[PDB]
Amino acid sequence: DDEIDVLRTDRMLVAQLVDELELHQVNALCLFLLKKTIRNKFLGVKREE
Amino acid sequence: THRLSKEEITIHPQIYRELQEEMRQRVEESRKPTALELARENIRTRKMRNRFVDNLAHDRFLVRSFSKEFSVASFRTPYVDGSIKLFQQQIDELLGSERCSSAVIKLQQLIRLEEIIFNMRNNFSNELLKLRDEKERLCGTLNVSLQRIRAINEKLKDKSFHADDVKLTPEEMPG
Amino acid sequence: TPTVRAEDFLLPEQRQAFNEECEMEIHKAREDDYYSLVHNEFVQHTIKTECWDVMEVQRSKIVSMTDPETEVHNFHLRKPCAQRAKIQKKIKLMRAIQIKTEECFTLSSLVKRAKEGNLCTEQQVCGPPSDVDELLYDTLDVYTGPRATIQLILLECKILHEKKSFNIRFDTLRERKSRELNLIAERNGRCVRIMQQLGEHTCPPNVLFTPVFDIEEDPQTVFEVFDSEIDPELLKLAVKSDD
Amino acid sequence: EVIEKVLDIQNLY
Repeated sequence: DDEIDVLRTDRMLVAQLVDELELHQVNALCLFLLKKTIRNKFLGVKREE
Repeated sequence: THRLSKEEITIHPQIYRELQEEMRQRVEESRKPTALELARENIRTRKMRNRFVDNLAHDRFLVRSFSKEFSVASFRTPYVDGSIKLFQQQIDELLGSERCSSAVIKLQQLIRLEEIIFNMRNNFSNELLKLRDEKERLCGTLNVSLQRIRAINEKLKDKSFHADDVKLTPEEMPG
Repeated sequence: TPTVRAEDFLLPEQRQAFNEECEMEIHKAREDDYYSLVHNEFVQHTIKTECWDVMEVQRSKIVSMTDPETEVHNFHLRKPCAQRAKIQKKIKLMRAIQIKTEECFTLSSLVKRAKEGNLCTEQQVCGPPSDVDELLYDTLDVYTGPRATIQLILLECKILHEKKSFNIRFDTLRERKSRELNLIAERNGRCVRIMQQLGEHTCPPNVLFTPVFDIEEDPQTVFEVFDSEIDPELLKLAVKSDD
Repeated sequence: EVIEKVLDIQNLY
């Protein structure tokens, strides 16, 4: 049971690293958002002019 | 047009009440062999769900654009009642230590973290679903319009390009 | 009188209608319960397939002897879509190639490496090093979508290494407590036999060690019907069966 | 803003 609970702690220890990754996913996601929202708003300003 | 119908013509209420007791006896006779294995079937099914899936508030369906350039999966929102019970049990652990003496607020902090997470991704799920309902109505309109498009195409003999019906993928409808 | 019955008070049309209605009720109740069973099994098969069979690495579980309610599982894995393995192998080889290639435009020239004592609150990995522990990017060279995806799959290979190393030591713990539980069961039987020989038949449950098999530790045990969960009246009905 | 915003998510990534 000592080993079991230490393993439970190591589960948290590993899982803390896991949070980094979906953050990188959102990084790529936001850049993809960027590149075309730029053109969308820019052409909006175009036809408003 | 003026008679008593099938049920009105029945016998006097005490007599008929005896008849409903006998009714009950034969209905429960039908129940006895056939409604029995249903219970054990439910036992098996529900305790599979106990470990697996007995606790979903919202479904992880998939979300696609009509142009289908990307796919996003919705949320499997769970029932957090047991979780928040566990947090208040940690609260009770701390309060029991205090009571034996002669963190807690941090667990309440965890608790309303849990419900704010729950509710924000709940409302996210709700806007997902509303967009899906917009999608199905738009799919019906698209379907009929594109049918008329193919009718014009063949009227033009323009099977070279006729715009075609598009519906939600079963990704979006796991139900 | 008891020889006089509501049936006698009836007229023959009411008798025929009531009898046929209740027999229709009987057959339809029987058949509808039967389909109730049928969709029960169908739902069970659907549940097994979609949850269990879709998973590659299955949801095994630990429960400690002193903590019968605390559980430890090996980590989830779906059966791979072939892009998984194709990616894994092709990317690891061409990513060694990418280590050696030194091609693209680099933004790291502006920044010089320095030191910080603690940075964020501490995190740490377990077990042997991964390959990706040697195979990560730099901090500034990742500024394009495809390189970000390659970093995503590098982190996925990190995910794989951590889940594996965790789960191999997890299963090694499984095997150790398995041999301990086998020997504990044998010793418990020996102690029961000795106590019954001595005449101390009232052995408390605290003397024999806890055989804590949580049913979810081997989750297919949780599939079953536990007829203890059957309603006692339905159990009494089931007793009259001969099989 | 188009140009500088492209550049800003290039730098901040």
